[PDB]
Amino acid sequence: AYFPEERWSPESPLQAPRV
Amino acid sequence: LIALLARNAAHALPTTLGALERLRHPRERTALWVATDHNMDNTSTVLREWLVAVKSLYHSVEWRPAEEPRSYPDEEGPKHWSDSRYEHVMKLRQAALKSARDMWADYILFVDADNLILNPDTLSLLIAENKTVVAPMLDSRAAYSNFWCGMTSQGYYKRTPAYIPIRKRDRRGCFAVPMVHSTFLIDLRKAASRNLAFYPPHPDYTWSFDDIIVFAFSCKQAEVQMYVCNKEEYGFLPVPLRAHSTLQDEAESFMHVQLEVMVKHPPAEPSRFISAPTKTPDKMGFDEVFMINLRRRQDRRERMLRALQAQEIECRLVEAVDGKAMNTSQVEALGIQMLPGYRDPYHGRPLTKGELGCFLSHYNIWKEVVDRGLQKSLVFEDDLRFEIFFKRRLMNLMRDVEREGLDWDLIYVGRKRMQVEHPEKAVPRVRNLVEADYSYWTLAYVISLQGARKLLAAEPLSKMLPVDEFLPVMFDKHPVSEYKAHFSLRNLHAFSVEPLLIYPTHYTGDDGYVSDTETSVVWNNEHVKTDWDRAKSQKMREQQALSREAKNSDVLQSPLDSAARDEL
Amino acid sequence: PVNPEKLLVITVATAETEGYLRFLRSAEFFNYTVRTLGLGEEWRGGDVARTVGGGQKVRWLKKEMEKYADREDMIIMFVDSYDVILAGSPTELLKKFVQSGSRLLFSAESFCWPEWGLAEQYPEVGTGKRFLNSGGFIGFATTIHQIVRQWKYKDDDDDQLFYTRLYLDPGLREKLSLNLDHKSRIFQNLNGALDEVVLKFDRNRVRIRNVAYDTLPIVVHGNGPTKLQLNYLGNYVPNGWTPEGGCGFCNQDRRTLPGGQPPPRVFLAVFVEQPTPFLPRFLQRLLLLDYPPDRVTLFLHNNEVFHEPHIADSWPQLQDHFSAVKLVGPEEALSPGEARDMAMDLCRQDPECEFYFSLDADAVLTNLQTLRILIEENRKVIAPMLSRHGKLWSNFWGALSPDEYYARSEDYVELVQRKRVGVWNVPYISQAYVIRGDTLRMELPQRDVFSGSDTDPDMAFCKSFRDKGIFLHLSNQHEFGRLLATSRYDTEHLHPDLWQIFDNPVDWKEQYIHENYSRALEGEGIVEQPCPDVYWFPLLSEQMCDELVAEMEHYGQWSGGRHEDSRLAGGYENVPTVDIHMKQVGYEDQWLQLLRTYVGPMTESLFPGYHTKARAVMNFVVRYRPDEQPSLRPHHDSSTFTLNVALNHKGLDYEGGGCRFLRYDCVISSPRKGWALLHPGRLTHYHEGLPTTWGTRYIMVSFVDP
Ligand SMILES: O=c1ccn([C@@H]2O[C@H](COP(=O)(O)OP(=O)(O)O[C@H]3O[C@H](CO)[C@H](O)[C@H](O)[C@H]3O)[C@@H](O)[C@H]2O)c(=O)[nH]1
Ligand SMILES: *[C@@H]1O[C@H](CO)[C@@H](O[C@@H]2O[C@H](CO)[C@@H](O)[C@H](O)[C@H]2NC(C)=O)[C@H](O)[C@H]1NC(C)=O
Ligand SMILES: *[C@@H]1O[C@H](CO)[C@@H](O)[C@H](O)[C@H]1NC(C)=O
Ligand SMILES: *[C@@H]1O[C@H](CO)[C@@H](O)[C@H](O)[C@H]1NC(C)=O
Ligand SMILES: O=C(O)CCC(=O)C(=O)O
Ligand SMILES: [Fe+2]
Ligand SMILES: [Mn+2]
Repeated sequence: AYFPEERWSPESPLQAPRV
Repeated sequence: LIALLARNAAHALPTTLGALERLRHPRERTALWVATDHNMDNTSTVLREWLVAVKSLYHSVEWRPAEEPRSYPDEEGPKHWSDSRYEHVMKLRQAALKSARDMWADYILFVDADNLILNPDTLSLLIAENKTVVAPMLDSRAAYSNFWCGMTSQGYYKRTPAYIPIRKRDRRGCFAVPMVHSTFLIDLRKAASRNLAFYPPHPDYTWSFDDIIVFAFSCKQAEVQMYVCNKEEYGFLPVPLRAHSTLQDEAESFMHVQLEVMVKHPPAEPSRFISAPTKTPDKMGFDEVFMINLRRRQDRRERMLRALQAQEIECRLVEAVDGKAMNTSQVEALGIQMLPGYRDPYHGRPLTKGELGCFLSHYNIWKEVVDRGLQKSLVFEDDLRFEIFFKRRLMNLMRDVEREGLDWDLIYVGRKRMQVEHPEKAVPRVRNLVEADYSYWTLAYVISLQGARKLLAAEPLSKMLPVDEFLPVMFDKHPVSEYKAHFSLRNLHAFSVEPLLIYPTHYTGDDGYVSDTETSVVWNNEHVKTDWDRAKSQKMREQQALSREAKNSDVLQSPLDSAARDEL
Repeated sequence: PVNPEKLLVITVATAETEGYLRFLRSAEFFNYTVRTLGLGEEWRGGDVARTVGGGQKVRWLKKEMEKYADREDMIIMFVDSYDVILAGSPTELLKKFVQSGSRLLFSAESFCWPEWGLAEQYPEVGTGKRFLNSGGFIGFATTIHQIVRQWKYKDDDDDQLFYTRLYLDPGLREKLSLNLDHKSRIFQNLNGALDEVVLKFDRNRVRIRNVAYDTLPIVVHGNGPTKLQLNYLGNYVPNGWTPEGGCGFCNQDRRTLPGGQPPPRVFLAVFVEQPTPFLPRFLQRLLLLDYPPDRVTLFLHNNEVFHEPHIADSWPQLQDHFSAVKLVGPEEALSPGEARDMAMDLCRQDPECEFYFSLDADAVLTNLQTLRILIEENRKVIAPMLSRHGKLWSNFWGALSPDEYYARSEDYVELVQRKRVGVWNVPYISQAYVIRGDTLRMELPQRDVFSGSDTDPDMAFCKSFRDKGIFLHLSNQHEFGRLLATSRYDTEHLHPDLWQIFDNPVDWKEQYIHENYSRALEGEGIVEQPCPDVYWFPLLSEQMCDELVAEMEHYGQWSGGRHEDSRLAGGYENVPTVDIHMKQVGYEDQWLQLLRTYVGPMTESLFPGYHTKARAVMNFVVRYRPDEQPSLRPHHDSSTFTLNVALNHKGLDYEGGGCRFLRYDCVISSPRKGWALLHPGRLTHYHEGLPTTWGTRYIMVSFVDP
């Protein structure tokens, strides 16, 4: 149970503005 | 969308609500989601009072009461996590999240009952950082905090050596971690945040059925990583208790956290719309309680009383004579003569005047308790930090001591065990109690009647030495034998409590340290002002120096002084 | 900003094993300049790191340093090169060295390895590692020449203690400025620090990160008894698997089988060391592997007598098909280890079997192109990735616990479900592999590899391969098949495979359920409606019908025929028939499972809006014969609908008729061999069957949903 990760997660795009 | 979740919150709702009213955020861009149930106390009344008092300034408040029933069926008590409670918490948080997606609201900040969000700029500093799930790192009294650093196989704590250099603030900036619970701050505009889900576990779920191990899995599956960062001081929360205590225990714990706030800040003011149910101070079951203080020193005393009624303890105040200001004409009027052949054990200086005043104050206290004939009295000083469950534990220990009966004379409650060695003998049949030793720092001690009579029989009016050095002589433990030979009788029997109950507020060479003693003039003359010692202070702390095989494990410990959960 | 061309990495590696190739690729990815030493001569030292040895490398280094003994502008680097992977860029390494400022930087580990007495004579450092380890240093050429000139000893004596004794001198230390990377800023060791390493993924490369001091090392050096963890780390650092870039060196070194000459030979070896289900199907499948049968030899060692009839049956076709054959019977009383040893020995001696592709009999190979791909991957050992059905069991181990037994790793769950693709590295494979020939000839020349220990053959085999320095790959790109569960197997029946619907559902379905069933379920015809509200769809296949009727006949006790009953709770049959309830044979629960899984969906897709649970109480086999009892009178049935299945051919074994539906004047002429009949049987279908004249007929009945 060794070597834990730091997985690559980026910042997802913003949702389009409401109307 | 500030989304509280309260239950048995009557002891702490005023302070947390007062510190949640002042968040620097234009109050027309906010909401509430207070939703409480299953509460013994009158949480409903106070929460309704506050919310009706404030339902105007905010944007749109909500509420969901379920006052009936008043307990879970398959539960042991108020602090047991039966699976029904986990299910209910999961469902309620999921409903909150669903209600914060149909209002088209960015962010949802999940405060809880006791998490005192002190700093007003918490929300702005979390918002201006642009991460999907961020959660400030609240302090505590012990190791406990609100972020893990690794889960092993089924989601249980595994300490990774990158914990202590965060919790002690040796690194700064946001650090990717796999767990944040209690106070966090989701986002609800970023695209990936449409798959976070509280209640229905992700179909690949294998671990146990907790309420914070069903979230971490969901956030790992949807590619969002839980941050935590600690650029400044944010809040305080109390350590969770075991699953078998009473509600009064939780009230006392939150009182302790409130007390902890006062060491380096002004107190946490309650809100203005609701009022605090003032409690009745009690005399601890004692005869007297004393507190030495200086008239010139005004800041310390106010904090000390605040602490004292915070634990419903009355106080009989006394005034300490200014040894520095006193001159020889009245110094020798009482026959005050320094003990022949005495110097400073660490520096070599003969004596000082602050110690002289402290000795005179203690002497007068002893004389007064002798004259009035009190059975047992308690003594304090002007710089304290009360440990957890102070009053109840002292009461239980002294009840045991009195019921058993023995020659207790100068029972200690706070000192510095300078003689770091193999453990000390334990007094039979008495718990938490060990025999005395060589120790300075007579911060707090209970002077008895017979002990007072013997000490006054000593007549130390021809021998002045600091009380932290005077006391060890009278029960025959001083290393230097010449001081012992200078005295006659050693009939005192000092004892002490091994879970020490009072520590100094500020250590030597630290912030907020202004020693009334030590840095003063010599008992004679008026042009030797020993400066406050920076390098050779030699009284830093007997806590990192005691981290050796001191043991003392043969003692019998109370059913109390056991707490904490997966964290320590 | 020292020039990135004044750096010269010097390694040492006598032979060229696989670890050296791994290091060479990792160092080349960043465009270092490696100059090796001692490439070809013999290892004149001793054991690698057991106790002692290896003083010879310093001698080579001294001999080489006379060439650069005058240069001043070059920074030199010496890393032992069997178990090291470079994790970073040259410019960053040079910058970190210069920022360190010193002239000779050593690698710091937490143990005084060769000797203990001089522990205290080292300096004192509060936080980082303290002692010295001569595994790798970086410094100016002049200081290294001055530091290596003083070597005069035997070629066998130990190395590290010489460096230790030299460094321990205070005056020498201050004169030449010898320092230790106390905080692990450049050199990182994987002994005693195995709890402070995390993999920090990135856009198109991977990199490790020491949490306790928050630095990013450059030379991971898996010294000591931790080569397994380095092997695991070898898949990622520094370009092995990048979260967007598929794999790294995972599609090259491919032969593509050129030449036109028939592909290289094989020595197949099927082992059957258990009573395993579905054996004849696997034996037949052996005749279909995509390889010209004039090269593939064979060796089929049974070890169980119960499996003798099937091999005896299928022997001649295998004898014809393959270019050579040999068996070993169960009477030789051969232990499994001895059998595997004999197979390996028989390929070792022949100078022609270019490969060896063992295959246990508990491995169903769905893909028919496995051998081509495995031969094409061109590695010393390799397996396919067979996974049990809908579970996590498989043939490999993420990691080894200190007991040399399975201990789960952190990416085993993400390998089993094929969220990552490549050719990995793993410390144990089993149940299928392709061992290259030369590795079997001149790199593992002993005989007793499997046996020779109390341990089971598999673990001993994999240990004997790990110890010699040969990687054990595992390729999981495509779908290569599934395992079979042979944990419990009741062999005391006529055809034991029938009771196998609770352990291996997929192969059960592939063998027994009719072949056209999925097409009829999807709704592209086939399902017939000879008369209103009756359905005629294919369920069972020839094998299942034949074996079921054979078992039923072997039972024999064709009870029934009395209007009164003992089997029914009431005890009064509305219409007796010569039948046997499935409850007698033990085939009750399995039939209920068949109804619950393969029949329910058909009705829920044919009668829209109906939801069924396929609960049943009455189900039986009936035998119609012109002698004992003819067909049945008109009646009705106490179920929502009934299932009617024929069990043998019409005309070839009986001349008669099907069923007649009164209210529609409907006749069913010829029942087919395997299909089924569906019709409501409560109110609106007063049905009655025609009798039979010649032969015998059996039919299936089940009154679903009472
Ligand atoms: O019916 C309920 C049950 C619980 N709570 C709330 O759940 C929290 C639990 O109270 P504590 O302050 O005592 O928290 P604990 O010390 O018990 O510790 C908890 O800390 C987190 C609370 O969010 C974890 O979720 C986990 O349940 C548990 O460790 C409080 O917000 C309480 O108000 C409710 O509002 N209603
Ligand atoms: C917060 O982070 C998001 C992460 O995407 C930032 O979104 C980026 O915004 C810039 C501004 O034009 C775009 O060019 C990028 O394409 C966006 N990122 C992606 C992945 O599309 C956002 O700008 C950040 N907030 C602020 C105030 O800068
Ligand atoms: C490595 O590549 C760089 C540019 O990618 C090049 O300048 C350098 O010369 C290469 N290394 C060698 C040894 O040529
Ligand atoms: C299944 O249906 C196809 C349709 O043409 C037929 O060719 C095949 O023989 C059928 N399978 C049988 C009868 O086993
Ligand atoms: O045999 C029975 O009890 C009924 C059989 C039946 O309904 C049929 O065979 O059509
Ligand atoms: Fe019927
Ligand atoms: Mn809490």
